Amino acid sequence: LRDNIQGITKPAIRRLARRGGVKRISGLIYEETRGVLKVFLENVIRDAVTYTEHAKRKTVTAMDVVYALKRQGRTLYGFGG
Amino acid sequence: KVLRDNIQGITKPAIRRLARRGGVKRISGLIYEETRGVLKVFLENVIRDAVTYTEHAKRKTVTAMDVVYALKRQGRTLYGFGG
Amino acid sequence: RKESYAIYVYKVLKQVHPDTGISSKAMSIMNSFVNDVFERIAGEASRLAHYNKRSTITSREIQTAVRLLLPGELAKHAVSEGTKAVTKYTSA
Amino acid sequence: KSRKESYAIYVYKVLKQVHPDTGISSKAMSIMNSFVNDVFERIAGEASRLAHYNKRSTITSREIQTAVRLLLPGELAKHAVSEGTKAVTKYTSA
Amino acid sequence: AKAKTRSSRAGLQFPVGRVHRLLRKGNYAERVGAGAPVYLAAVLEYLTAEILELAGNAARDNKKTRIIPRHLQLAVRNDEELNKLLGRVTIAQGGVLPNIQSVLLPK
Amino acid sequence: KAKTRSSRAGLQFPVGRVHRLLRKGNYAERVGAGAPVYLAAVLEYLTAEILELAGNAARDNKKTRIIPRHLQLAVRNDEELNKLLGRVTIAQGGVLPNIQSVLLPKK
Amino acid sequence: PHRYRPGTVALREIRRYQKSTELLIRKLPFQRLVREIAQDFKTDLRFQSSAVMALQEASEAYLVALFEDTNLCAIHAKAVTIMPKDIQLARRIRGERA
Amino acid sequence: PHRYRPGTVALREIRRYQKSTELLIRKLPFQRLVREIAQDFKTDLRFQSSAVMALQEASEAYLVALFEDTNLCAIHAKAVTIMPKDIQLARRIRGE
DNA sequence: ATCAATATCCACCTGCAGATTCTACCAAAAGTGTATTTGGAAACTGCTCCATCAAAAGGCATGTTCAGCGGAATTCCGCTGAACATGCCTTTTGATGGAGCAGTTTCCAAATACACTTTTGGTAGAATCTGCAGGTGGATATTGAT
DNA sequence: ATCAATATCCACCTGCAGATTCTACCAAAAGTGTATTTGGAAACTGCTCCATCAAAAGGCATGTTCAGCGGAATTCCGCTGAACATGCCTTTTGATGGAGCAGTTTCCAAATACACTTTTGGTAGAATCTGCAGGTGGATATTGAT
Repeated sequence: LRDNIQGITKPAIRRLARRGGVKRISGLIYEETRGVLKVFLENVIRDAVTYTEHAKRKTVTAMDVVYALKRQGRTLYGFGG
Repeated sequence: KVLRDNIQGITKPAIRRLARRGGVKRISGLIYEETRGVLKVFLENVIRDAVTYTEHAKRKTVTAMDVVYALKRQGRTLYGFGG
Repeated sequence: RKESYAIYVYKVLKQVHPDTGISSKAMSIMNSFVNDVFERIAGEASRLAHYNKRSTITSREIQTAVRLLLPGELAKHAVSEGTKAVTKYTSA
Repeated sequence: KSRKESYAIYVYKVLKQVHPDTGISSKAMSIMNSFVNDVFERIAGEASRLAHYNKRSTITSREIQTAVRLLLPGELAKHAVSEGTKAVTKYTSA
Repeated sequence: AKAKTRSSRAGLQFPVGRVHRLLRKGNYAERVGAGAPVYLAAVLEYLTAEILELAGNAARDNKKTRIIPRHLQLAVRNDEELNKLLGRVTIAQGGVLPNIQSVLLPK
Repeated sequence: KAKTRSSRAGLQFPVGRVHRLLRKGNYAERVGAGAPVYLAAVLEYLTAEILELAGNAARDNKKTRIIPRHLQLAVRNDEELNKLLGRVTIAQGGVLPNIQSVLLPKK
Repeated sequence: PHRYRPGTVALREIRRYQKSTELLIRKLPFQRLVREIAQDFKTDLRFQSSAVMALQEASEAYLVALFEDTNLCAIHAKAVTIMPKDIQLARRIRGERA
Repeated sequence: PHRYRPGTVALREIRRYQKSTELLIRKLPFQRLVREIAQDFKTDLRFQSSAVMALQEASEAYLVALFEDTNLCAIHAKAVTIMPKDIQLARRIRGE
């Protein structure tokens, strides 16, 4: 498990900008977006996993992610949370 | 007809001073009426919540605690008056 | 055993749109919505009661909570259904 | 009339261990009070949710700890956890 | 005799007993008066009715009979108040409202 | 012989008080014996951290009494405290000195 | 006649106001506005001196930060003058408009 | 051999993607990223498939909203192309 | 404005996964029905502190002038959108073994529940102390004109 | 570069608003000893679902060419905001009745607590059903060259 941040491929970032209403994208946007996503995921997984452990579990649950998102003000509906 | 509507009491010189504190160097004329609008909306949101706290406690006086609590709800936590 | 508001959501769905269904993922979101508003109102009520050194949450705290949490028109109608329900409940 | 509790005397005592010759104005003391009530609520509140998620009736130092880990920024958390663990250990050994 | 549920006594579809129970178990106060759950069940029932009323319309407008997440998203985002009540909420599989800034259109 | 829990934990903060405040706060049905010790230790530590930095700020201004401005300068010049108090306003604190470089006179 | 070039006096004011902490809106006018806005939510109200003070403190801090973000949007536009457009764009991204 | 002008297909895509709701990042790639980040936090962790899905649903909704603000920031610069300076201003004003 | 190459709208249509539909079990819910405890509304009142009014106080509104900046126009180089060829890795369909979560039961360390004794933090009023904010002075850096 | 007008500093000064030390009375804490109750861990283990290996194929990622067009650098004109001195109308400050925030006291409607009795929302496993996804095709735009 090494360099998966590149799984977020140029095409996929483009589709996301599109849904976002973006018509033209500069070449340096793709590395910037990966950076942004990495921090976002780091913060959510950090909190989610803290919930896992407090409950002495080895399996991260949907609820763990949902409580982590609510802590960060990004309430998500649909998975129990 | 007198000399001032209340929101016009927030004056150019004062608005300028605020901006200065915010590091603004040059200000366009239209900014002044624009700022008053934003201030009005901000106070309506806070005073309304605070007053709802006043009525709930069957009082006729808005207390610092009523503002401090409204501010906290609106995510604008203020330290200094209970908090 | 795990409860959800699914059947009540479904009854209500049938009153407003007698011939419309709902996919499970959508019911799931509806269950989320109801639990969300519930915690938001109760919590608002909880603080309300505390600030006033009261140890009881009544229809009255729930009402202020509703006023502080919901936007304009939605509150107007929520408060109505709420007052209405308590009055009707109290006569039996 | 009545009583109005505040953390002031405790805040003052701590100010001395840190800056024995430094003082603090009234308004500033109010901010510190606000600050202490604020962190308290945040930590307790979080501890409260942790217990509920895990279907527990009790808030133990364990919950206070995880809350701290969730609310405080890194280094702050590191030390905060340290002090907390020390206080309980000492309290017990007595 | 006859034993009528507290919900029917209030004229509600939502469960008054359940809500009352949930109120006590969630530790919100020492005591929970009888009106609290009735009133809360009612506000909760009114809110789900308003959103289903609107989602059901988005379904119909897209020629569908079953409400899916996108229908809940459209109803919420197109409603000024529900949009704010849920201003910091993400509806999974909801997409976004179609919207293209003007300077990006041709001619 | 009655000794205070604060002395046993070896803390300046009121352990008996924090306990009382946890119970009344309706945070849970029960409150363990060590939780108030722990929570008071954390409260004390953070309190020292801010006064420690504000004190310094007082010294830098050739002043011996800490005022709001000194607490504001302490918090915003510290990455971590600034984050912890990211959505908090310190009354009478002012802001940090800062002018965007492009607004400076061309030397 | 001695005259300072445009910007030299403003720059002096930014230095001055970033050093102080006093409120910048005149109190009475502020108090009148506050009470007026209040009057639409409930008649015949009274305000503790400290409640008005808290509101001004909160309002000023709020405006001073909005001005910071506005400068940034203006500079983004490659200007050095804040305009309605810039306050508008900042409130929008802050989620205050959306 | 027929050729659409630059931008015509981009507008076609915006209308297409703003109309549907499927996730846009490939699933497997996204999951490895989750496991990689989580792992560098704590080893021997396991994931419920719905947990990875919830993280993905949140992540994509977060980036899409970010691109709207970015897009607004670029246009504010009298451009029609988003650049890093725009993403950065949107995050700086958001409080990120 | 006419025309060719594409994309798009769209109603008809069949396979299938996901939704509605019982049958039966049920313990956890919810409700009915005395008995016991009490929270806080309500009435009365005392003491703040808030609204108001006078006057000593110190900003703000107003018009003139001009320098500098918003934004329109022009220009060019390079970079980003289309279109296309090639092939790989995601995705989809399955089955498998096991780790790890979650149900059930036994039991004790820790927590609640008074009841009693001691102590301590908040309050009120009185008196004495002191850190620093402006106010002066004279030196010097800053700015803008020549 | 040369003054000349001002702004900014710094070292020193002193009065007073706000910080402090002090005694006392005391209800509310907070600590202590005893009795009873229980939340939740250790232990055993049923059972869901997570990781994983397998294989086939096409959706979709990657790498390239080519040229249209846009970021951004530069020049520029009038328009508009910064500076400034000019004149007073509004804010600020210190002083005074009374309106309400509270402290206290009472007493009942309403909320626990506990024992049964009764209705019911989940759900384990079914079999039957229906909306729509996705394929097809042909009528209708929408685009871009000329």
